Amino acid sequence: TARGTPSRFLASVLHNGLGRYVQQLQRLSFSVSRDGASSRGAREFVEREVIDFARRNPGVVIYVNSRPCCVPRVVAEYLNGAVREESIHCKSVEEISTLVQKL
Amino acid sequence: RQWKVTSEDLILIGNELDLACGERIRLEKVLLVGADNFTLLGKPLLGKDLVRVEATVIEKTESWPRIIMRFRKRKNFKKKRIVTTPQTVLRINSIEIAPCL
Amino acid sequence: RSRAYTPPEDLQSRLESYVKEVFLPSNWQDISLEDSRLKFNLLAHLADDLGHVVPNSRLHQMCRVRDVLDFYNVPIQDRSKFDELSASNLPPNLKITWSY
Amino acid sequence: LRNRVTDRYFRIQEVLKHARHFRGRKNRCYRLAVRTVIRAFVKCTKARYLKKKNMRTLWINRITAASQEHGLKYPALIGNLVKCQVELNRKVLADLAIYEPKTFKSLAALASRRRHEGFAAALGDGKEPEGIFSRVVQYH
Amino acid sequence: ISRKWEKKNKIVYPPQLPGEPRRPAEIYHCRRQIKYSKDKMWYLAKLIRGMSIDQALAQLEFNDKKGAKIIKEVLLEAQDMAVRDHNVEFRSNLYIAESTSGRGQCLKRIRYHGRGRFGIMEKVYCHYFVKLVEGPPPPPEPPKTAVAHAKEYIQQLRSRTIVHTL
Amino acid sequence: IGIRLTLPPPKVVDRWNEKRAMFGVYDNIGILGNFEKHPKELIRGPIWLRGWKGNELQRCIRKRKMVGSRMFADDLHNLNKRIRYLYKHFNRHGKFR
Amino acid sequence: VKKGFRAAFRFQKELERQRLLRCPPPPVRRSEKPNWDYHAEIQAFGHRLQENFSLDLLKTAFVNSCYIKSEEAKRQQLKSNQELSEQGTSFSQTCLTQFLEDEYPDMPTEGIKNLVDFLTGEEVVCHVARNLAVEQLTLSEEFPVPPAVLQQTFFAVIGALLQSSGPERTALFIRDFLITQMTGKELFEMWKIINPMGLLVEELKKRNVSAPESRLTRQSGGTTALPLYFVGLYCDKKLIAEGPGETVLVAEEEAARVALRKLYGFTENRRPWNY
RNA sequence: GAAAUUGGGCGCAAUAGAUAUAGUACCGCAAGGGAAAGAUGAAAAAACCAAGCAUAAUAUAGCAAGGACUAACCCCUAUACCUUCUGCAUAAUGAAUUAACUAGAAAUAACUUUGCAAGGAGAGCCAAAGCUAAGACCCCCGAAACCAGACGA
Ligand SMILES: [Mg+2]
Ligand SMILES: [Mg+2]
Ligand SMILES: [Mg+2]
Ligand SMILES: [Mg+2]
Ligand SMILES: [Mg+2]
Ligand SMILES: [Mg+2]
Ligand SMILES: [Mg+2]
Ligand SMILES: [Mg+2]
Ligand SMILES: [Mg+2]
Ligand SMILES: [Mg+2]
Repeated sequence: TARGTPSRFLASVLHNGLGRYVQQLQRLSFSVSRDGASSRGAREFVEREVIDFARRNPGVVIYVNSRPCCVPRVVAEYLNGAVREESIHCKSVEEISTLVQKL
Repeated sequence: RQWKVTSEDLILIGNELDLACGERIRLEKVLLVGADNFTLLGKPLLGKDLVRVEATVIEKTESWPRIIMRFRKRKNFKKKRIVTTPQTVLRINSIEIAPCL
Repeated sequence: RSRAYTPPEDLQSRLESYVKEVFLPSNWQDISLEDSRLKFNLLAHLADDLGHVVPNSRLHQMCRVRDVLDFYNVPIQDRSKFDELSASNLPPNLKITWSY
Repeated sequence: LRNRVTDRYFRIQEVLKHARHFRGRKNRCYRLAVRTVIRAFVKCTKARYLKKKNMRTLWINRITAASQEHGLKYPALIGNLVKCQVELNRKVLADLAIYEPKTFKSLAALASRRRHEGFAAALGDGKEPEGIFSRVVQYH
Repeated sequence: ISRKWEKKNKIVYPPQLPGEPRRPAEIYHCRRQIKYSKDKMWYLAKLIRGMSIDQALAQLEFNDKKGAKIIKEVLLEAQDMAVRDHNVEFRSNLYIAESTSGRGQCLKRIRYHGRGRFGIMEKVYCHYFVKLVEGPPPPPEPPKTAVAHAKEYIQQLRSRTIVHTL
Repeated sequence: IGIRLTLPPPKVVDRWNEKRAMFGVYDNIGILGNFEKHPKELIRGPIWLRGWKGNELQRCIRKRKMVGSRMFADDLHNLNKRIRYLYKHFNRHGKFR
Repeated sequence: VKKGFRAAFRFQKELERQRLLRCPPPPVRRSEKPNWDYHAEIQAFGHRLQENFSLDLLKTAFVNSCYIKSEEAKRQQLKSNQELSEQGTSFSQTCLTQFLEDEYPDMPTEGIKNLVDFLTGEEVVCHVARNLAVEQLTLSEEFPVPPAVLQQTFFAVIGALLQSSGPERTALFIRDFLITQMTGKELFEMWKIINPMGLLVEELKKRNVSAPESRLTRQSGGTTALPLYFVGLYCDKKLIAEGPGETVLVAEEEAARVALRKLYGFTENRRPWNY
């Protein structure tokens, strides 16, 4: 609800639209298991579309870690220091490609 | 809806605008332009020859997770649903005006 | 032992030299391999010299010498996915590590 | 007990994280919390119809407050801004009255000129030429 | 069972810099399983909760309750500990910062009632925790004057915005 | 607070045990062993259900008939009471008729 | 003991979140954390700002002076920052006055110099530097990076951009990141003035206009604890400003501020900056 | 309801599993009923999480919240839940609260999916597309009683 949860005012980071638009992602960090069915779509995202993604915005520096995890995570870090760590566990390739473009 | 819009401000719309972040957008359908000493107001819109309201796109977020719960007493009727409506944020860059009167 | 195989540039005449050793006639690419011994002597000479054996799943697909020619001019390359990704012309903000 | 529930702690905290700001034992005891957390969620969605009602009632009470400063009533302003095809809604008209009172004085001047053009057309029945601000713009 | 209050006297802070004010001593002390109830101890623990240790020993010598004879045994052992073990030079330079009472492990006996029915009588026990901080006691908070109520009202008028608009 | 504070010791399962690596051998001893043995002769368990599947009433009827002559004295009385109960449940109670 | 593993694992990770909500750790800088490559973050630093640097000359803009001393201290157990930071501080002072003397010509050189000291102060630059990932890339000794060093690192980036792409691209880098920090801010929230009534007598004497006669235009509830006055500043019986206040002295001290804004061109309804 | 005839664990792990640490303590004249519970470490010859409280009593107004808000309350909106009913805020039932335990068991026929097919099925049985195999539907607590055998004046 709204009386339980905090609230804020609609703002931007550093007047993000006035002079120029600065892309607000700094990093994406993928943990992706080499053997594991939970990261089946996450392996196909790295194989197919993370190279098309890392050229569409050269300000985001992307780290694919590739360690033996059960749950693959994506750790989006932004320009104001905020960290939004989300999971791509058992998601198809079309569902990670919109989850990352949302980030 | 109708947004009272000045320059260098922000607007939050509750739908995806199928745009890229950063694309400058000319908002048509201006229907009242005012200054400290005059105002011009259309019938019902001002012409495109007269006003040019620019807007960038900053962020294409989702809303905060926003609950829909249904309940009826003594009927075992209880539903819960959590929706996040997609949102976009426009920054109005300039309200130019041209002498076409 | 290494699974990698590059098709030689003269495998057209290298296979033709092995057909003339196991037999010769005109249109040498349409010789039917219906004989069990004749398919053995041809494919053992190719697998020993070139170092690439026909798998049991693909051994029945070879009814002609045309089909033996098509198998030996496709390049297989079995390397790790680390070496496949990190040598696939990464843009300068892709960093890939392997904890294995 | 072959398989009994091992994760019942996290099902309680799905409800009890919404109740942390309550009073009494509704913030602690789970049996008392679900009858209020459910009831706090139904009120959260039934008040999406009352926010749009209570904002428009607020906008009407802020247009009625500012139109009385120029001697207009509320139905004499909205009814004659429509007749000039000035399709401003209640949100902007209540935000013009606070933040731009010169423009709102011009909309009260326009809605009173059209009102006087509506009376002068009505007292002079029969065919008379229309008022100046009473001419509609047609779209085809 | 837990005994975390006894272990707070073993925290060793790093040795101080001379460009830093002197850290006051803290002396955590407790007695467990006092045959007295935990909410009859609260009236004695609330009484001494801001006082200096010499005024606390004065107001407990003349209280008629049972626990005042027990707190005065706790406050005297914690004052003797502060000059011995925790390096306070003055006995009089202490005040009670925290003075609470938890419940202890209570025993159960049978109380017979007037018929075949009965009740379950519980023999109450309690704890008493104290912390002495080295220093003079801080002064009690005065009531906020009419100047301070007028500032808060004018600051509440000054802070209000035009709500539900631009 | 019914949840443990320390995570349990790790379950090490040898997937190449004797009973695991040779599991399933001779389940087709009929159809490629000249049908001398049925695979129902390969299952080891109680006498009254070596190659037989029934519900709870048909199991207690079969246990009383096959091995009930040598059952213990208050295990036979606990079984006779169970068939006397499961008769009345399956034949008189229930939703569908 | 309820058998199983998946619920005992989740509770082990809800205890570790509560161990950081009860005892939060000290902040560690970004380079001592996983997933960090210092060469790749600088090339991503350039393309993020839609501008291109000479990447070796940008690498020397981030290494400070205190870092080289404490890199030689641990060597018992590189260029500095000052050259590029002096070019960037000196240019962005003359670039910002050229921006503000062109948009506000009526403002005096006292008020322009007090505007550049706001736009290049520690409150604006170290707020701008923390949201362009300059603290992440800077090489200092102590963390969090002190605002005296982070301001030196930010102007070294502008100094490095001057040598990379000339003074045309660099003035657009100052226009988009330093001049945007005055949006919505009043003039005297940037240029704090003691005695604005006496500063208005000096400026009205500059235009050869009469000294203003402060006149009480409107008032309400003078005998209460919540009064409202409207002191207007009339000169030659024509007002230049009116101002509100709780008393007459505040409403007169504020009516000089409204007339000072109307003289220097810094009103609330002035023409906004062009981008 | 016949007969001829035919021939070690996809268990429990201290409210579980035995009632069982024990048929002990305790209860009854007796037959009989019948519990509860323990957790260090290689060696003792070495924290964080329930209810409940405390830290820290309370400020006009009302199902204890929600919309909100600069702001905890003030403003506006809102007649707890379950069960039973024509219909319950009902002044109808149940419930102090926490932790744990506590309630849908199966047939022919149909359906779905395979195998094989005028045949199917590892004898028996069915078959005018059938037949074999699988999957999928049938609760918990509660009387006053009745009878048999002991134990009690
Ligand atoms: Mg009691
Ligand atoms: Mg027979
Ligand atoms: Mg037991
Ligand atoms: Mg608690
Ligand atoms: Mg009310
Ligand atoms: Mg009713
Ligand atoms: Mg009731
Ligand atoms: Mg009833
Ligand atoms: Mg009751
Ligand atoms: Mg007698």
